[PDB]
Amino acid sequence: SGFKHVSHVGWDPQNGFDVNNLDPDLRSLFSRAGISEAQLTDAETSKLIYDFIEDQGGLEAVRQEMRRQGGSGGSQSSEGLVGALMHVMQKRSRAIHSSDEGEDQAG
Repeated sequence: SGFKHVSHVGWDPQNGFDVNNLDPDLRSLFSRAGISEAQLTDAETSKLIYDFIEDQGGLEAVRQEMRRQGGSGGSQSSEGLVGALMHVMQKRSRAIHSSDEGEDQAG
């Protein structure tokens, strides 16, 4: 009782997620959720993101469910876990993968 469970993701905390070597199953999820590689490579967003894969049953559950979520209802896999992750992404409060070229909130 009270045992910990580690998900075999193998993501980097400094570099972020290996979007360059991510699986078409899990990588597709982030895309469906409107998550750009910039967020997958961000140490901050990377942490909250991969953590979601743990709630979905781990990396194995993602690729696994992605296959199971491609038959029931419609046919396209996305209407489900993608909805949850979409919320997790909102856990940043103001995380926007944008570039400040000359903006200023204060005026």
